[PDB]
Parts: sequence; structure tokens; C-alpha cells
Amino acid sequence: SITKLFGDLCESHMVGFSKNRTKQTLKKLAYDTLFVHLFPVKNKIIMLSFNLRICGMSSEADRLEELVEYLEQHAVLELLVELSG
Amino acid sequence: PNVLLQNLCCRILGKGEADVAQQFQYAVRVIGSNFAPTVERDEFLVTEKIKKEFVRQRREADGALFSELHRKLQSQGVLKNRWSILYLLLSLS
Amino acid sequence: ETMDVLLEISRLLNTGLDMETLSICVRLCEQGINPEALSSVIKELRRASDTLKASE
Amino acid sequence: MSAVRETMDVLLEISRLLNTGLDMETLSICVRLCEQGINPEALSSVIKELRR
Repeated sequence: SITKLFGDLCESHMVGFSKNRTKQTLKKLAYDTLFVHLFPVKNKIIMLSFNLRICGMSSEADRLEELVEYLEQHAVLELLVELSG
Repeated sequence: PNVLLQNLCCRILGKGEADVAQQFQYAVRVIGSNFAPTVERDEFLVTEKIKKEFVRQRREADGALFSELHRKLQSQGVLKNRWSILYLLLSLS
Repeated sequence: ETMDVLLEISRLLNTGLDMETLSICVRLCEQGINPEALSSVIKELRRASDTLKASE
Repeated sequence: MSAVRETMDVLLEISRLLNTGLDMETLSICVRLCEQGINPEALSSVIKELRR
């Protein structure tokens, strides 16, 4: 269930740190942020590969393009792009 | 840069943003690999190459008109990279 | 395979996701959670975790 | 604003004399790319490929 997955996601952010209070604070924050937000990926990937090349990371850019083409040959890819850097 | 390059692809191909994705990635790659000009950045050397091209084509009247337009472009002071624009126009002639 | 490729992309993009957190995110997307909203949640959870670690 | 239009009109006349096949709006994109420091050699190669 979504409620379990957000619970597990909040616990992963508590690795390396009362515990129940912190878990409830992080859960509340996650839901409050999700609700505030509720109220093409290929082009973003091309822009990211270009940004890697201008930083001198051309091998990482070529590898990113290859891995994305392998996956094509969408919501998860859009999440990874929105979390880039 | 990137949005302008996507718009350039859409316009030349007569296609929407979704249909130009391959040509846009090609364009980004070519621009990213060629960050520095291999030629000297001299506006005068381009203006001389443009005038020589009109002479080569037997279009001496158009070479005189180009010299007037180049003087007007210089006096306006609006553009910073005048050399690069003239070089692009010469490269596409 | 597909999860390993997604983890390699995650590393190349420096997203800071590990295999466990990525596996939770994939299952949230499969349940119709918007990626842009989920990215915002992850960014806030990181910031709040680090603030709380600095306070303990 | 006036000086920018008058500058684009002069560039369009030079573009026509050179037979470059650029319209005003494509030329406006090219000028903005060059003013943003895009290499004109690389840009000319891209435009030639996109026309083919």
C-alpha cells in the first residue's frame, strides 16, 4: 500500500541517525509536501547529457544515453531527472 | 541555448518538439563537442571573405551594398558577437 | 537487470538514491504517485533528516 | 527596442544578399544563439544537416 511505502521511505531517511516521533514528523512532512504539489523526459535527458559533456563528463553522458536507449528498446525516468544533482 | 536549438530544429524540419527529438540530440552533441571556434574571431577577416565571395560570383553591386549594410551594423552597437553572426551567414551562403 | 540499469542512471545523475529507496520509488510510481510530487517529497525528507541529525 | 528591430532588418538584408535561405524568425534564433556564445561553425553544420 502507498501508506506502507511512504512509511518505508521515511525509515530509509532515518538510517545513520524519539524514533517513533521522528518517523511521524517525516511522514507528516511527506504527506504535506505531496498535497501541496497536487494542488518530454527524453528532452530533459538530452539536456542532462549535454550538461555532462560541458562539465567534461562525456563518457558518463554517452553511458546515460546508452542506458536510456536500452530502457526504451516513464514516471521512474521522470523522477530520476527531477532528482538530478 | 537548448530551448532556442529545439525551436531551430522544429522550424527547419516543419515538425513539433516531440518529432524532432533525434535531430535535437544530434544538434546538442555537435554544439557540445565544438565549444570553441577553430577560426580567428576577427570581424574584418569575415567581411573581406564575404566581399571576395560577391567578386567570385560577379555580384560586385551586392558587395558594395553589403559594405554599406556592414557599416550600418557596426554603427548600431546592438550586437556583441557581430563576427560570429557574419561568419554564420557566410557559412550558410 | 531493469532495476540495475535504473540504479546506474540514478548514479550518473547523482540523484543520491540507493537500491532500497529506488525500489520504494518505483513501487510508488506503479501506484500512480506523480514523479514531480515524489521528487519534492524526497528533497524535503533529505533536508528535514539532515536538520534533525544536526539537532540531536 | 527600435534599434534591435533595425539591427534585425539589416541582418535580414545581408542574409538575403548571401542567399542563406534564412527567414526572419530562424535568423532571430541564430542571432540569439551566437550572442549566447554558441560556436558559429558548429551551428552552421547543424543547420546544413537539418536542411538535408
